[PDB]
Amino acid sequence: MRKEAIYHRPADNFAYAYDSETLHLRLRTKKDDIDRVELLHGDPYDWQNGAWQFQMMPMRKTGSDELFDYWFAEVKPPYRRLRYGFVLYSGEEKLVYTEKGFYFEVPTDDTAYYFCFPFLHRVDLFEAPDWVKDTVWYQIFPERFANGNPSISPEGSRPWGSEDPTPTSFFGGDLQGIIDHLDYLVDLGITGIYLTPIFRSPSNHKYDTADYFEVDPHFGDKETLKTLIDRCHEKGIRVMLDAVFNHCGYEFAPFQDVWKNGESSKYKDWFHIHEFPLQTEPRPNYDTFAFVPQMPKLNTANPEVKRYLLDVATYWIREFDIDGWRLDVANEIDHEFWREFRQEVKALKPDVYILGQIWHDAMPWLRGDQFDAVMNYPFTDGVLRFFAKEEISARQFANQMMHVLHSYPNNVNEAAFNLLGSHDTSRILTVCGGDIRKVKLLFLFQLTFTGSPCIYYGDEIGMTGGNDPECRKCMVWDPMQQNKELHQHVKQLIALRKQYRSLRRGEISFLHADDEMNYLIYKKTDGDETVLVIINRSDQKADIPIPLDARGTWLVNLLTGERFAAEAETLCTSLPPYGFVLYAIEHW
Amino acid sequence: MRKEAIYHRPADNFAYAYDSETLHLRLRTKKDDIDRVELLHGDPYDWQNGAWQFQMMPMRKTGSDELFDYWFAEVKPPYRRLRYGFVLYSGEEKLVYTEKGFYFEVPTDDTAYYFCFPFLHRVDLFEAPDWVKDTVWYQIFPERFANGNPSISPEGSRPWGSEDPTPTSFFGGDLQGIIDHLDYLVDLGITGIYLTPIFRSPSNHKYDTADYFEVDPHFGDKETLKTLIDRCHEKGIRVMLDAVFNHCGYEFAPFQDVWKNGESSKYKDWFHIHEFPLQTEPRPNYDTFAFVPQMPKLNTANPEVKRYLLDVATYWIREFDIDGWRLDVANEIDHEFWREFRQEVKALKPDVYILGQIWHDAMPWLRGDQFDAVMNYPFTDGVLRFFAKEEISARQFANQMMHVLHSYPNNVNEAAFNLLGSHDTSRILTVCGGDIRKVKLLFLFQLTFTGSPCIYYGDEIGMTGGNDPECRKCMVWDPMQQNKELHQHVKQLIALRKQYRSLRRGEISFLHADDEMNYLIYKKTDGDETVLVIINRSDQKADIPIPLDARGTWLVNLLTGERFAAEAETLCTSLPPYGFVLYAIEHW
Ligand SMILES: OC[C@H]1O[C@H](O[C@H]2[C@H](O)[C@@H](O)[C@@H](O[C@H]3[C@H](O)[C@@H](O)[C@@H](O[C@H]4[C@H](O)[C@@H](O)[C@@H](O)O[C@@H]4CO)O[C@@H]3CO)O[C@@H]2CO)[C@H](O)[C@@H](O)[C@@H]1O
Ligand SMILES: OC[C@H]1O[C@H](O[C@H]2[C@H](O)[C@@H](O)[C@@H](O[C@H]3[C@H](O)[C@@H](O)[C@@H](O[C@H]4[C@H](O)[C@@H](O)[C@@H](O)O[C@@H]4CO)O[C@@H]3CO)O[C@@H]2CO)[C@H](O)[C@@H](O)[C@@H]1O
Repeated sequence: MRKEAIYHRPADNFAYAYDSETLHLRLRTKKDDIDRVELLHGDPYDWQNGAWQFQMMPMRKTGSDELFDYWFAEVKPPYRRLRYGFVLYSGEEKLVYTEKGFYFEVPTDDTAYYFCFPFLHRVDLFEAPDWVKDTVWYQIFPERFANGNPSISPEGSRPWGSEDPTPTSFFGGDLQGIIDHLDYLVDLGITGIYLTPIFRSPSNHKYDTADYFEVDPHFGDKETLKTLIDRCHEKGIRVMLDAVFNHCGYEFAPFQDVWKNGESSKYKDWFHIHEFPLQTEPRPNYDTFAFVPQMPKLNTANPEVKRYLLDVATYWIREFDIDGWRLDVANEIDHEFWREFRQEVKALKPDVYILGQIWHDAMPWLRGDQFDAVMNYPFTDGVLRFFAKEEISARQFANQMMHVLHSYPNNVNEAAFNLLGSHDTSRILTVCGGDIRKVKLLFLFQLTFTGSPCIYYGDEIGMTGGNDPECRKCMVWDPMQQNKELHQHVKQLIALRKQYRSLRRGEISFLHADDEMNYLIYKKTDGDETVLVIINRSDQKADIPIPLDARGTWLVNLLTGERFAAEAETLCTSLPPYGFVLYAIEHW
Repeated sequence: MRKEAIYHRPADNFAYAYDSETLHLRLRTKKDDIDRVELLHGDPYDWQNGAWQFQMMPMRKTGSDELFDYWFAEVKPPYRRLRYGFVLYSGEEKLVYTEKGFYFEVPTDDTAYYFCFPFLHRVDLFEAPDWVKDTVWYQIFPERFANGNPSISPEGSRPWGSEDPTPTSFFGGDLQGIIDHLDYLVDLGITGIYLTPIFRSPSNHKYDTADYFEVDPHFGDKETLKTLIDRCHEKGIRVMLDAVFNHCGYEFAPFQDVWKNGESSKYKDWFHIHEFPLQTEPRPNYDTFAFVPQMPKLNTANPEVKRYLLDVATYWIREFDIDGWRLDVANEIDHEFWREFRQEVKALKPDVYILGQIWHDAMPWLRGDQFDAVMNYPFTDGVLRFFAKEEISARQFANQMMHVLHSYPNNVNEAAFNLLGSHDTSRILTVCGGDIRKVKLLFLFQLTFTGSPCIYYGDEIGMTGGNDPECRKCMVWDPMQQNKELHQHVKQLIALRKQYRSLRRGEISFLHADDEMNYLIYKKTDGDETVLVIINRSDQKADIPIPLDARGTWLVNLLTGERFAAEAETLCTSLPPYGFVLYAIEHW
């Protein structure tokens, strides 16, 4: 046993309360280094005949990545207090892993050797609005969805679909267009709409805000926003807006003042100014988003900027009943502001989804005192490298999925915002080099994956394009030009997702085929329900053996409806190039 | 290289801001497995070609424990944003460690492979009141320090210091007595007093609070507490009271009501009651501290309880201007409360020391939004197992120390409460089996370690006693029963600490000696000065070789003033049993 590979520390993904009386403990060890692991646990104050009263609970291996095995165990301390450690077995060898280090036999003359989870508290629990977990989102870039109102469209707005978007072009897309097509989305199966910035800004993306309390004229007005939202509610479709609090635009009144009045400005402390007077050349003398002079960074530590953004956050909630906030560049704003943002928001409307845009490991913002979830880009990376780019093996793809998942606690993973693309990346059909077969696979895994998936407008009907701005082409409404194959495929899966809970709340695990090269086999398990998926990731037909205890096992093909049983010789599924298949497993 | 022993994750002790512009990073690896490590760092948006602009920096081994080596790197990011990785070499064999796993060559087309520290925010910076860093506390158990006023001594008080303490005995200790001896403490070098519970309670230890708003009548009145706190301040001594918020006493008004009226009582929610009415036969039917009926657990989630305790919190600060709160059993209260607690305490007085009593790994309570520090018992353990009990070798001792130190951020270690014994543990002299020489060593290592040490009343004159109630004997004021040699020792060392900023705020490292069993060599360095310490932990004299490169190196014996230069002819200290010596190292 390699001690140096064994690790556990009382927090985040390793130790957390799942509910008011249940604790989740996770242990990490070198892959296949340990035969079995058992959690040694007991209440820190229970001592009889002058000896601590602890108990042994076997831990379950939940997954493996490139280097480790991860073990799980849920416990319900008698009086909500718990001291604990781990006993590892491998051959006649035995190791006891504690906070005090490794031992070869359970020490018992003292409870200080052990890791400790002081107490379970309802208020410190992590809790995201539960509805989000059964929602399938639709990300829309207004300027490119549908010009429902040709009168407010910006001047110069080129004919719909005329040519490719430029970082500065316009096509008159607006809030009405969204309202005008809700029928298309309801049909598709969408139950949530995430809109990129829609407030006042000179650009076509609106990330350089000029007025947070004003819907941008070229989209509509407050009256129009209410109608879209209200109308969305009736069709059972939650709405979420993008909140750009990290930075303002070159035309944000408070900034224009500093720009003109210098250090005497009443707003000079609303930004990160290094010295006056403000200057743009050679380069800004103030902080900005990246190195964009048009996007000056706001000082969320300044009490007035804080009070301002909180009000902006509660205004649209209180007055328009939005269901969520997509915090743009959320990781660049202080944890303190985020802690207040959650208090203000949740007090006003508890079930509002607070989603942070963090392009990397986000454990620090996901401890229940800040964001409910964060856009899962690591997910996108992994999924695209395997299904679209075919760069990594099935085995590896399984290790990456297992890795990222075990990086956060279960209750966090259940509310994750899984996306395959957005207005910040190339189109998936394009990443797939135009191969619709590969894409269908992307949609399959995303829709069979636990969390809160989000589809980028057009993706369902095969829209193409490279990275920004090529990915922001005008939505395709002409049927003779939109892929019907994909559309029904996505409509098909969104459906199966609703019928099978295990598909949206289930635990996931990968089965190993002798050839973990192109064959990916995994299964979701809500606990009761149990779906199995098999995907042939290769351009050639394949006979994939499907491992499963044939004793009292029945499968139900979720595509055809067909059904059948399993015997001594476990059935072998045949799939065409890039074929897949979903089976519902029943144990009788 | 063993990939399984290599580890880093963008948070807590591995990645944090040291100040408004500096950022600290750690990386651990299998012991002696890597030769050198370079930090690959660069701003996330700094691009030119299709390459991300980064710089390489060397990381220095800051120490190592039983299994790993720990590397360090201090970086002041140009625009306060950072993306980074690690290049590990072993005999000039590259290996790149990133958030996306390992590679042989450095990734360069995308910054998503890299760990990330989004932004350095002054407001999220961890920050404990600076004065503590130089303070040396003296914990007093009121009922046993001095009887400066007999008239208010409980009936039954036994002749001071004549009998052994019992769980229910009293000797007449009072606040007036502490006032009568402040000179003894000023003479000692003490610059801060931590008092155990002093608010109204029936027991002698006062942990079963009857009323959080009144001083126990037997200790004195608000008038006297004023006098004490003011005279301390006059002599430059901070005062820290004990906060028992986890659980109230049996005689606590709101609890007496819940007991009388039962389920009717408007205080029913104030506690953790399972079923009405209250009882205690098999075990209490309401949560308690451990299983102590007379100590019912408070419900800090209830807004009334929370308002009450917070009022108690700020009351004493406002009315008596105490300098810190020692939060009893702090770990069993929720984090949501500790966050409010800080906001309120710190709002009222930014320089109050919020010390939480947590008997284990406290990273969760030491992130900056809660406690400024915790009572470091792991330090107490490590130190006692080496100097007192002699159950571990010096290399092992160094390991544990390096372990507990690398588990926390440097600025957190800077405000650590380092105690060697308390009212809840046995007397260090008794643990040392009566060997003053060993106690001398304990104070040495303690009074030369970075942080906020704390002496327990009587340990400076060598009092004795086993664990509670034995450690609670009356203070001994007869110099005929005090151990002067020891007293002068403590005094002597508190002076050296006051003199050398390296001793109290410097960095520590352990030099590999010849006999890695009983000879301990270590030094404290805060860039500027450097003090060297050499200990001989054995019952026989020894000629220990001092490990130093003789080139413009001068040593100044910090005990005798004796001075001399480094030459391969005088780098060997000859010590007697349990002998020790300190040197100031001058680099000329
Ligand atoms: O004027 C500049 C740009 O402004 C607008 O971009 C927006 C995005 O649309 C938002 O989604 C967001 O995105 C940022 C992101 O927050 C930031 O971390 C960074 O992301 C990196 C990522 O960390 C890195 O690992 C790698 O993947 O590259 C990413 C770059 O995309 O950058 C994103 C922006 O590219 O915030 C920005 C700023 O508001 C507008 O949409 C763009 O057209 C415009 O160029
Ligand atoms: O009647 C009960 C006792 O009440 C009083 O005890 C106090 C202590 O003086 C405080 O310092 C504190 O101590 C707790 C501590 O907070 C708690 O974590 C626990 O500590 C254990 C630790 O968990 C365990 O791993 C091991 O290391 O032992 C530690 C202590 O031995 O228990 C401590 C209590 O001993 O709070 C209690 C309760 O207010 C009173 O002083 C005692 O005389 C009395 O017995």
